[PDB]
Amino acid sequence: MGAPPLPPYSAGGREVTMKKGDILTLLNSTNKDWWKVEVNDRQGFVPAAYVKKLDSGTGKELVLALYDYQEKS
Repeated sequence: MGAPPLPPYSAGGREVTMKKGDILTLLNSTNKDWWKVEVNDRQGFVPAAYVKKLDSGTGKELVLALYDYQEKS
């Protein structure tokens, strides 16, 4: 809890629910605000500002969520 404000623009499509401490499979990071990952067998784009890559020394490209977020339109 206690995450920053969302960006002005938006990717434009379907997203994926993320929870604080969840490991989402990084797919695309072309954007510095929206990162496309896969969680709960679902692919979508989430705000990187809410999550944070996890590379302590494993090699695999995985990112951990910092703040809980849920799709809302």
